[PDB]
Amino acid sequence: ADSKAVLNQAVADLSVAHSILHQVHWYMRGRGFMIWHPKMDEYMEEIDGYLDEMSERLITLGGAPFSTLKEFSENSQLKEVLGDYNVTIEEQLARVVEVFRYLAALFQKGFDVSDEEGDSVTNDIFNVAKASIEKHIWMLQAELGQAPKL
Amino acid sequence: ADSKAVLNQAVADLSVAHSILHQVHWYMRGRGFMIWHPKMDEYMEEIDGYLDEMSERLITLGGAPFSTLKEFSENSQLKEVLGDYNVTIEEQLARVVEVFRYLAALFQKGFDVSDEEGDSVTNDIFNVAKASIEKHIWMLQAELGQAPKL
Amino acid sequence: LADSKAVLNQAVADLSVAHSILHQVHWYMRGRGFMIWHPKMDEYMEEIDGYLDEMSERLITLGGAPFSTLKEFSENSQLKEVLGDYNVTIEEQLARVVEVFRYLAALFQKGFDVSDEEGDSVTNDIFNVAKASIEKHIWMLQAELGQAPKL
Amino acid sequence: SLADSKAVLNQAVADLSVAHSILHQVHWYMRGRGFMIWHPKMDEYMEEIDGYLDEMSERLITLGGAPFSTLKEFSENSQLKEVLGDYNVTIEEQLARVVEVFRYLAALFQKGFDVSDEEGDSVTNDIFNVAKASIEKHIWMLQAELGQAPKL
Amino acid sequence: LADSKAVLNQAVADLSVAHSILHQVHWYMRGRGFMIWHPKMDEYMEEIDGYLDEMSERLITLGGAPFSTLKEFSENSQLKEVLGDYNVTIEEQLARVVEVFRYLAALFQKGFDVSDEEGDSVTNDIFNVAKASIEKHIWMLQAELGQAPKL
Amino acid sequence: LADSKAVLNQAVADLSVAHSILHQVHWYMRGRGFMIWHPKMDEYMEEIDGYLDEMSERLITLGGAPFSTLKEFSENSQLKEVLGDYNVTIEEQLARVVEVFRYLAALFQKGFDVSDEEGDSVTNDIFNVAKASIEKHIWMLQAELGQAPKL
Amino acid sequence: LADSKAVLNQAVADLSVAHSILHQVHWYMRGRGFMIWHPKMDEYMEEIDGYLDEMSERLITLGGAPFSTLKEFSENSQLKEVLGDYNVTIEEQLARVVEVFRYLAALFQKGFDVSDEEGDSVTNDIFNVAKASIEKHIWMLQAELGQAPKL
Amino acid sequence: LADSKAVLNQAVADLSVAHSILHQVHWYMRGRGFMIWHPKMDEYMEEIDGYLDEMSERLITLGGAPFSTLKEFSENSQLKEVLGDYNVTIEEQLARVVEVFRYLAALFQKGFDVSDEEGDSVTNDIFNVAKASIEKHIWMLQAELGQAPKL
Amino acid sequence: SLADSKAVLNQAVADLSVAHSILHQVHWYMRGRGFMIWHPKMDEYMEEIDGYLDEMSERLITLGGAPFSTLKEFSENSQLKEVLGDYNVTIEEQLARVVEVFRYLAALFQKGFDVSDEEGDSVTNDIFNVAKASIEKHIWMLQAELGQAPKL
Amino acid sequence: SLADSKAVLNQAVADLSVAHSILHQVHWYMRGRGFMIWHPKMDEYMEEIDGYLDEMSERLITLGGAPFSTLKEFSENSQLKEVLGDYNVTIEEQLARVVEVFRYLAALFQKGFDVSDEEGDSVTNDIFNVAKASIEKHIWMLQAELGQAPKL
Amino acid sequence: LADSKAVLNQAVADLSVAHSILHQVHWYMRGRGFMIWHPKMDEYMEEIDGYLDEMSERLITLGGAPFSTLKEFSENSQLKEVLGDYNVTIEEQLARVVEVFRYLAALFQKGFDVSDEEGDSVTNDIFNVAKASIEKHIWMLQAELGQAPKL
Amino acid sequence: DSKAVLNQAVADLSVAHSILHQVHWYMRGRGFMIWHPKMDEYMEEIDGYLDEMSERLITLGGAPFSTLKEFSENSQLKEVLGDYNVTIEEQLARVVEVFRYLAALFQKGFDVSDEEGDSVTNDIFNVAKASIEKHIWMLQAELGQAPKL
Ligand SMILES: [Ca+2]
Ligand SMILES: [Ca+2]
Ligand SMILES: [Ca+2]
Ligand SMILES: [Ca+2]
Ligand SMILES: [Ca+2]
Ligand SMILES: [Ca+2]
Ligand SMILES: [Ca+2]
Ligand SMILES: [Cl-]
Ligand SMILES: [Cl-]
Ligand SMILES: [Cl-]
Ligand SMILES: [Cl-]
Ligand SMILES: [Cl-]
Ligand SMILES: [Cl-]
Ligand code: NI
Ligand code: NI
Ligand code: NI
Ligand code: NI
Ligand code: NI
Ligand code: NI
Ligand code: NI
Ligand code: NI
Ligand code: NI
Ligand code: NI
Ligand code: NI
Ligand code: NI
Repeated sequence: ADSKAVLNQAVADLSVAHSILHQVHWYMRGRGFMIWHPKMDEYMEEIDGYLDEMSERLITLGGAPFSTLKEFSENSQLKEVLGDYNVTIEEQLARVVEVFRYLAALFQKGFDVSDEEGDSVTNDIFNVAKASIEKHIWMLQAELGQAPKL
Repeated sequence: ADSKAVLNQAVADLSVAHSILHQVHWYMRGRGFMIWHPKMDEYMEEIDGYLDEMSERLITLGGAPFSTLKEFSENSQLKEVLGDYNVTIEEQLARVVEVFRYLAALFQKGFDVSDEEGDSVTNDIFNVAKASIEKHIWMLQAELGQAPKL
Repeated sequence: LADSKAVLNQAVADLSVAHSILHQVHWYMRGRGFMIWHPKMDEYMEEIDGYLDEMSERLITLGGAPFSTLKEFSENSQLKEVLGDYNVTIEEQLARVVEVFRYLAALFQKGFDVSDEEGDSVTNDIFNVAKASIEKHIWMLQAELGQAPKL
Repeated sequence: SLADSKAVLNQAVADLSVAHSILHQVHWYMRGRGFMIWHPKMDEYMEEIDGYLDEMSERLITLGGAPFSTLKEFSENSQLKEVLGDYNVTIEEQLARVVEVFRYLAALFQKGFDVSDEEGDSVTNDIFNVAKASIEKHIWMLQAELGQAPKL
Repeated sequence: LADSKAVLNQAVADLSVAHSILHQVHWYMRGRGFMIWHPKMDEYMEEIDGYLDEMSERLITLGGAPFSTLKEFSENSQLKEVLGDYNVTIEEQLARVVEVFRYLAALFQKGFDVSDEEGDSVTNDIFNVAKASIEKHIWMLQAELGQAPKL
Repeated sequence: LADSKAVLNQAVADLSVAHSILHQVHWYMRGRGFMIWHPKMDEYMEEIDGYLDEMSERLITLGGAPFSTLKEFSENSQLKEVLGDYNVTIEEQLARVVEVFRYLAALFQKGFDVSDEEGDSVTNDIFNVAKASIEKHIWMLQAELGQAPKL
Repeated sequence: LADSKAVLNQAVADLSVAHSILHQVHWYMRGRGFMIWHPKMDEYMEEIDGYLDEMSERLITLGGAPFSTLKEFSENSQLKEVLGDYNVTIEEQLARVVEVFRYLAALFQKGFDVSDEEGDSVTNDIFNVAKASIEKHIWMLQAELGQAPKL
Repeated sequence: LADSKAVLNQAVADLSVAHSILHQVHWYMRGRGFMIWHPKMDEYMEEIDGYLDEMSERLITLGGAPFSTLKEFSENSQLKEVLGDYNVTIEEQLARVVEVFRYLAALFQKGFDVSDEEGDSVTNDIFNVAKASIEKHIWMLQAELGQAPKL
Repeated sequence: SLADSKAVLNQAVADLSVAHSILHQVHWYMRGRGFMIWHPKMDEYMEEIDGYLDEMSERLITLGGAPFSTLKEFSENSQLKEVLGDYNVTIEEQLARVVEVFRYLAALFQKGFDVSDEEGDSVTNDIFNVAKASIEKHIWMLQAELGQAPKL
Repeated sequence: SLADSKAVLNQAVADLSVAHSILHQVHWYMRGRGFMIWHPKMDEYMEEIDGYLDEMSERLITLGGAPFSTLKEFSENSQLKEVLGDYNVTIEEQLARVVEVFRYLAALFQKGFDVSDEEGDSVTNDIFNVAKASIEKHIWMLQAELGQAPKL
Repeated sequence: LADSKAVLNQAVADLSVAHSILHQVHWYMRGRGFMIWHPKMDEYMEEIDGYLDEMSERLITLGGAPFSTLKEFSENSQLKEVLGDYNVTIEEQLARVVEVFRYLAALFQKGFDVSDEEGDSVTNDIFNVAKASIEKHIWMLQAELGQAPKL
Repeated sequence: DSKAVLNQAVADLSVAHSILHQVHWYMRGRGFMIWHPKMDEYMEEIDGYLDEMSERLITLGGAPFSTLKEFSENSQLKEVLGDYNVTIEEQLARVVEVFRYLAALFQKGFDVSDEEGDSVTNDIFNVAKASIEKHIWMLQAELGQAPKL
């Protein structure tokens, strides 16, 4: 019931998070570009991995994934702003951290709901994704001179 | 630049095309699934390649690529409808053919405009992408018992 | 952990039979789609072979004694085998695989439950991972057959 | 002297060159459900055919013979018949033509095997044997696609 | 080619039983040398599976109908299985594999002869290559056991 | 998550000392089977390092402070070390690896239990995956030693 | 677009004949330098094959009907074939390859001009890439023969 | 710069000098970001080397004679070298690489126009490809420096 | 003798075990701009430290020695001093600390070289020389990042 | 019962050992135009010859035999003759001597093929046949380099 | 053996005989440990073959004339070969490999000293690298045999 | 000293590299198809010595020559205009002369570094000398000659 619901919510949020990463990848300027620009590609690959896995779990459960930009934008809780070259490197990384914290919380909610329903395959998908996102939070926060502060 | 304008048109349309390919990938049902489902993955990778290359040619030119779903939806001439499992395999492939035919005509436009403005680097990007997309139209149309009808 | 051991051994038996059935599909397949589905069966057989080895060896690790003869496989399995027949349609063969896989998924579910109850978390995860991938196949097979997964 | 082993090897060169042309035609002119699988499958078959061609030709050279090596020689010596490319041939009909080409090659390789066996050319004999074995396995597979027994 | 088809099919059943025995050995092995012989059993199995797939699909190719159920395998195989037993020594396990391999080599020799007589040169080659490799393994296993190959 | 944090750090100390013990065995090993077990220790060491990095990083991720000095490892670990001795047999070296592994598996179970109770599901999976692998090695080592795994 | 189509088809026929000539060279080559030049013809044939595939398929893609019989290749090609002869010198062989390659290079230049005029830029690019590599081979072959490229 | 041969030869001398300058930067680099930018200079030099080989051998294919001595490179290049200095900062090193790339992109434009007017399409393509990647590097280099590409 | 070669090899065993522990600490406690490049760089260094550790200890074994092989032995014999991990240390302080360890290792390896050279143990001699070469390259690179000369 | 197959396998062991030694000499003492292609080509020939040696030797072991396994045994049993290395043998001569060795090996392999066939040893028979195939192909290519037909 | 060329040639003869001995060991081996030690002989032979090629070619490079006939090898080598014998135990086979390696290590020390005395530092390095790896093998072989390396 | 010969090697290796490029480009004659790519192999090996010896210089606290002018003023190798009408045999002879020079430079590097006790620099020269001298044998053999080091 609600496992399906949280899976679809992730499809929308992951689709918006991918667009944001792409913006950061494109509009980035400042010392650290040469390391953080390609890093955003590893992030988007990882984000797309969850996206594909979660929609197909949803298809497998007899659901209907969001599959249009209108659905993604309307249903996602993340918001987007116009690309701006003037944003600082640190600010871009902080934006990525924010997105990631949101996803880790969305994945937590996914774990709980699927746990309570006994959909253990879905539970695991959410657990694996959360683990990696949290490790990423640690490293970005470290780059930014901060504790992960989960 | 009109070259900048078309590169950005391509960013939006390729974003939408990518979304439509995902939908086709997810909602596909019928004989041929097993060959056409992972084939949508190869198309999406290729579309992603154009997306990043066209966007970064645009950045290189001093432009500012569309980088929010809002901008993609508003600027794209591609139309998205809700996902639907009861569409035929042959109708899904016809929809990909439509999208590709539009992309090939957009890339021709981009070729034209860049050729008129002496931007040969951009001219080449459009030409490589059109070539490959036109090859895919031939193959899709052959699967459908049809000539490419370019 | 008596019941976890017992369900690991059940899987050993059923996987062994599933493997045989998939091999029969592979060999006896005729019809449009052969060229895609014939090697597909090899992929499924490799994946089934991996559950078999992992489950059998978890059973050993736990102090069990896995079924290890064809006669044990055949009599302990709940899956039924019929003589190979070239005339079965592609579509019927795919449905036959779906039926086998639905059985395996339900058995892996019982494995999940039994082991969760006894607190054997390792066996739990083994069944959970196998169940995820079999269910994914069921979606794909059903989609080829023009149907919803109907799990 | 291996007169007939040499002769069947050159018959093979001619027949394999024409077979290659036919597969290329099937590859290009194919249309219908199953295109996406059978189209690249034709490249695999061509690659295999090309391997036989190069091996059988260079065994012939090795034996002191002179392989056919012009289109005119290929066409005039081959027993395979070519027709104009046509997009309105069905998939099942294209696969059926590949099967008849393959049945021919398999019968030709059986003749290569027997002739080389009788003349004591065991190397040539093994070449024809390996080629026959794979062509016959393809015939099984293609025939299966077409809902048929291999009927070797 | 009635006889070739027959011995190809006998090979399918015997290979399937050989595979199951190799799996018992893999699983139930205990004693010094486990760490080398346990993965070695995987290699033998992959090779046995290769013969199985190849001989079965030669049979189909000839117009035959491969055995394709466990019941058929057990009933048609000349190999006998017993319950797995951890108390068997490494020596005894390896000796058991040797006797399976000797049986298979002899069956492949019969395969070679019958296909030779019937003029089925492709089947003939399949049995010959398999026989070559099995015989090599017998040498090595025998050498491990301190013995001549004694073919 | 104070206790999950605590058992993660316990594991950092214990894995560090387990690592050092594996090095001793690798170096001081003598006897029949050296050539197989000497490199096998490298594979165990690599796997141990894997758990170590992952566990310490999970701890850093949770806002903890991993033990990171030989002093900390050696005082906090429950594993005891002794001077290297070439005169130990192969079989006793292997039995010492087994004791280390049984310790780690028990510790990984405590880690699973605790983390389950604080609802730290990520840390929980880490202990479960590591426990599954170590228990499998125990089976294998015991088999070499002619014994049941006896977990 | 009628002529881009005609030149792509001309190239289908000419590449088919060029391929055949390279094979003759490969087979009948004798003399010092056989050992590098014999497998070099294989590289050239693979390259001629790549153009053949790309140009026939671009033609298909534009609504054309590629030549696809040996009769069609032979009658439309401007390249002439003679019987293989082992007595031809290495250097005469390489000269014959140079003459084939110069013809192809001129054909690709006409390909380029015609496609350029009709606005078929994709076809245009295909000719230009092929012309570029064929001209580099011309340079290299001529350098072997102690000569300037002389394009 | 009279023609394609002329501008290709100019490219040969300028690329050789750009190669040397990139080497200088790689060696004398000091400051935060060394660990990224030091090996990045390798990638640039490798790419530069690529253009060098391509253009020189386009020039040889066309009947020309590439500069092939340091004297020729120094005297014909429009780039200016200075003595290596460790006290140049990372940001100044990168700005200098940008300056070299800006020069090369402009050379490549000239080569494009000249070859386009002469109808040497192959040479045209060579300049176009090189220019594309060089201009992309200026974007990235400029972004590291907090600036727009400013082509 | 080869008493002194054996002794320096074992000193390296202890110092490399401690160096390895220090690099792990830097790897984990690292915080600040540059983390993303330097954190995985610590892995590369540890891998190279462990290659040295494995080679020298086993040269020792090969020579008839008994390498140190307990955490107590490493801590008591090493001249390197360890302190508690601390996330407050800046990136540039962490790098400086790695430079100290490396300078110490390179000096030790010189000592290893001189001693093995004076003893005629040319195999052991080469091992120190190879390790010394790579460590000193790392010092140059680390110093460069810190805007300094190698100052060997 | 398999005495004749065993004897020819062992003959091959001795001959192959000596062939490997002749090829090494060719590799080492070669001088003249074409050195750069033919020098490494002798390594490929030697690896191939080593493959036949190991395979034929362990076929002999598999059949109950005792392979020759000493230089003395290889010299005494081989029918190939060795001469002192000489830098002034020309390239054409070096290649002609390889052809000589290869012609001898192909004829030895034909003998092994025949004997094993007569004894019903079909495994041994196929080993010789595959080796013969490959060596005869080498004779074609070497002769072609030399401007000659293979003259098998 | 009065110079570097003379000791290089001595190594050619001795490595040739060592190679022959290792093949005998590989072939005539029987007993527990066969499966590990039979392929290990292959690795030792590849290594010995690499010294042989490097030392012989160094000798050529120095103006020398390497032994290159079995007669030369056998008459110049100090190693003695005996007839193959299957009843030699595995430990006896490994003990013989150790004796050969001890001889080789001593030869390489002599090559090291001689080339050092002459200032042929390239030859010196070759003997030093070979010596190091042979000594490491002696350690590992002796360890299998439950012994110190005793160099 | 070691620093000094390290830098001389930077200069000479740069010029050797440029000479090898010329041989690569201007080559004509039977054997082109073998020798033209061999030049790339040599060029890569030279570039590897350049990088190693230069960074050893940097590592010892010196300042590598890093402009074409310094390369050319300091190298003892002579450069001539490219010429398509040189025989292959003549091409390979010029390469031999360059490598014989480099080999002798590396012996000087070896001798000086051993004297100075800079063992790391010593091995770098020893490794490069070994490979260059092996190339000399092979080139000479192609030329029907003994290596004559
Ligand atoms: Ca049917
Ligand atoms: Ca027991
Ligand atoms: Ca025994
Ligand atoms: Ca002992
Ligand atoms: Ca002639
Ligand atoms: Ca001569
Ligand atoms: Ca004895
Ligand atoms: Cl700008
Ligand atoms: Cl022991
Ligand atoms: Cl000639
Ligand atoms: Cl000569
Ligand atoms: Cl000792
Ligand atoms: Cl000399
Ligand atoms: Ni997907
Ligand atoms: Ni990008
Ligand atoms: Ni297993
Ligand atoms: Ni060929
Ligand atoms: Ni199969
Ligand atoms: Ni880490
Ligand atoms: Ni194609
Ligand atoms: Ni080049
Ligand atoms: Ni080790
Ligand atoms: Ni062997
Ligand atoms: Ni060699
Ligand atoms: Ni460098």
